[PDB]
Amino acid sequence: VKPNYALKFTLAGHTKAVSSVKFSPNGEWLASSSADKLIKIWGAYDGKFEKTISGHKLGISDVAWSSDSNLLVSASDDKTLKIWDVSSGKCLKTLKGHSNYVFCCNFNPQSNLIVSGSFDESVRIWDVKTGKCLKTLPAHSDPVSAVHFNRDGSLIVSSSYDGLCRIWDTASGQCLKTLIDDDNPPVSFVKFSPNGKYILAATLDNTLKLWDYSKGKCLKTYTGHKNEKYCIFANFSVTGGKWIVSGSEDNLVYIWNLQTKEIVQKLQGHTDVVISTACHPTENIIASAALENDKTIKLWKSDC
Amino acid sequence: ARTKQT
Repeated sequence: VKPNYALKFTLAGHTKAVSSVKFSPNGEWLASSSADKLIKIWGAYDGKFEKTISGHKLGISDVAWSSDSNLLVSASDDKTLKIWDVSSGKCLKTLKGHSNYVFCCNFNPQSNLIVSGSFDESVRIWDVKTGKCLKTLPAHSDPVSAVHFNRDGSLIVSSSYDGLCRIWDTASGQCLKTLIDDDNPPVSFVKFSPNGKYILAATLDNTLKLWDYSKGKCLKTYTGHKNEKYCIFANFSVTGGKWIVSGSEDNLVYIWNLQTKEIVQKLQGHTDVVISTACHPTENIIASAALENDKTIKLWKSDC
Repeated sequence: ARTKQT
């Protein structure tokens, strides 16, 4: 079994490098963020441009959806996160507290909380309703590259240029685990598996690893792509075959068989680094996005 | 931003 992703749409409109693309949990929408300070919303199935959401004073590195698909949070170089009402485009809350660029953000499954990671080396936990910062974790000793809640939100995984991946107890802020590796290249990306048992970690030595969280053990390695420079998103594709999906600094989307670790597909089309990829929640649809020689988002669909 | 290498 191999996928057969084919190009469906190319979405143009951002005026600088695109930073992050995410499908709404209800599958209806794609949100994108960019160095151009804008969020844009697009129909997931027809690629139709819906609206632009603006307000950040500097470039945006990440965006994330609430569980009901009604809210977005964005993380910006302006040191803030913003919570947006997607239907109105209005900024509901500006989340202030970070002392440097906000790099990464996610809601928890209940979506009463938001977690953020910053160049200021901290992880913050925010109350969605009030916009107040509930906890500041002294998480790392370099910029925080990624933050992600597990399946029920009880845990937070973070990664950093300090070479570490740490797991945090959401309720107490306490560190449950630091992943044990003999070496410490920058960790550029981390995410829980959908069942919360595994962690997918990227390092800037062209390497993705699947870690068993309970055992503290590396189970799988995925290679062949280029990743030495940028914090590139990776994914679990679960709708058809069980794949790992990543962007690449050679302008390609890479798809691996999760279990065998074989490259099953490489998607060509982009004309710059593929910084971000996202997997649709119910269909075999990938969204990919690229840096400033390109500035487009591509939507791809497979039979499996 | 994430679009510049750091």
